[PDB]
Amino acid sequence: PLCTLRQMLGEARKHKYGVGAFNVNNMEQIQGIMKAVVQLKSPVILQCSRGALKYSDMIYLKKLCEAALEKHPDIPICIHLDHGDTLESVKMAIDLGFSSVMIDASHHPFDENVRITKEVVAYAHARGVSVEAELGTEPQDAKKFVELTGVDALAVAIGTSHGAYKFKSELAIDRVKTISDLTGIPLVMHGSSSVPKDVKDMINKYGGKMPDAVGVPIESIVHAIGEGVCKINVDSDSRMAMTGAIRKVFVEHPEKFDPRDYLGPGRDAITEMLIPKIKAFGSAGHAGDYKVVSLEEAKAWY
Amino acid sequence: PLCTLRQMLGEARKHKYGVGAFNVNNMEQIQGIMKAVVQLKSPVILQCSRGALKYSDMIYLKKLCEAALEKHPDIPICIHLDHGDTLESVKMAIDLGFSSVMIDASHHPFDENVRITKEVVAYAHARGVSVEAELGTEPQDAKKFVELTGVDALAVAILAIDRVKTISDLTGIPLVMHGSSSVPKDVKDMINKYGGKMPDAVGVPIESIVHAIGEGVCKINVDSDSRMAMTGAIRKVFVEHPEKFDPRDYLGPGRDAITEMLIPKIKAFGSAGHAGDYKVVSLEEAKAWY
Ligand SMILES: [Zn+2]
Ligand SMILES: [Zn+2]
Repeated sequence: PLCTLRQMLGEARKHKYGVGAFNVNNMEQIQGIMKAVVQLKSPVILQCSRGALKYSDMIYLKKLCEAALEKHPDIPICIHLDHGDTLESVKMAIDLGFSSVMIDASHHPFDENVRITKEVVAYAHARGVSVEAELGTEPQDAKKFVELTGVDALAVAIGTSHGAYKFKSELAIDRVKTISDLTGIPLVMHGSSSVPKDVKDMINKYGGKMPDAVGVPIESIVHAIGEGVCKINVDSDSRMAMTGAIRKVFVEHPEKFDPRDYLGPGRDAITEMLIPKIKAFGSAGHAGDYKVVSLEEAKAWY
Repeated sequence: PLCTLRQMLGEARKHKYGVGAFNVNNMEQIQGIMKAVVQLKSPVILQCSRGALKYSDMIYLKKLCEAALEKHPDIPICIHLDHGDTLESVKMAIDLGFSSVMIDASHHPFDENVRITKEVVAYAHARGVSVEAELGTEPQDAKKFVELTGVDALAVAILAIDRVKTISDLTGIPLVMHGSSSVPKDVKDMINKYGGKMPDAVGVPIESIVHAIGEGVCKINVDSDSRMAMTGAIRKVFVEHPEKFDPRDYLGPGRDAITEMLIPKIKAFGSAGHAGDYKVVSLEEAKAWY
């Protein structure tokens, strides 16, 4: 069923493992992800960025998600607005039957970022919906941030960053623990694609051009994980992996044109790449640790 | 509103036009189709092959199809099972809230086709659901088959374009053209150029289809034309932008490719602007018909 981030991350913090979070933008993706988490009996977070919602004129994406909830009802699935900007986006995501929200004001100075966040929190928790925010990275800063806002989780900064191009060639775990300890809440790692090496070579050898493309290498995420980090945001890898396959299939048989003939594989790679990843995140088997609290019951907490 | 195929076509036939029937598999494909029909105030048939439903595990299609219905209220949309075969395939798609179903048993001898269809028609109609069958052809057989089965539409073997009036008139019902693809110089050439390699592929001229529609083809099954157009744009982006790697960045232009290849087709079919023509009767109310 549809699950709160307080909880799914709750059981993550407690049990020293982390849940992978995936930006979805269409069906073949929601499907790739799902096939993986199900195979490894794993909880899952499905992320829809504000670009994903528009890409899919909102409704298709809500609907695709409800298919997953209903196809795999014993698998804790959380649906999560990624990088919220305003409060009205969140009204939007909440309206969509979403059950977690991120409000990203980390580009404002502390007090502004604090205020935006608090306004989102006030709305969401009123509905039982959880809230993730971002800072920076001073441990106290965190402690203030959280105490002053009451969010269910923190995006911390240890020098990852969005996209395929993170470091010129091929991180602070030391900060993740204190932050974890002095805050008592789960932390979150945005920017945690790996550009796995198979993903990359395949895109590159099949007409594509990203001869650079570093990532966070998994060992760093494993390490981070046990030192508090509970939610791991993964986007690029997914994009990359679908694209390699499509390109592969376009070269190896240019007579095919039914998109199903490359999207179907662009899907199965997503799922393959995902599987070791998830596995090292150490969330497998955990899918059925819990009675999943609904949103109305999630209201009690607050 | 979710619409029965009997009605949509009833109007198609009576007012002398066709409704394009469009195969769906995934999100971007439905957005393509929708934007066109909306942009042309056309009724639409969403088609769901049995392949299709398998690729989308049933439940993603049920639900994208459902998003069309709530995003575009004032559009008469009919959800049709394609190229069905078993009674159980209908029984199922009926319960994905489908509104119309084809039972294609036109491989079996004429008598067994009759039995198999009669099987579906008792099912479909009990629920209001509409039913399309297939023969192939020769006009006389077309008459009796309908007489003996009582389907709401009948696909045919036909380019041959004089049977269509005869068959239309002896049966008095909505006919249907399958495998109705044009393979326009441009979607093919867009492909071959950017690295593809299907060169010939034997098109079917839109002019022929228009002429058929006046003879009483009210439903125009299009698949491969839609498929091509997408694989058109994706190859383009792959060449012009080797670096680009986000699905949205090439999956986006495919969707448009679909939209901008349907628009003439629809126009030619003549459902442009008939979308507000009538009050849509619903699966419940429509039991009454039978
Ligand atoms: Zn982020
Ligand atoms: Zn047929």
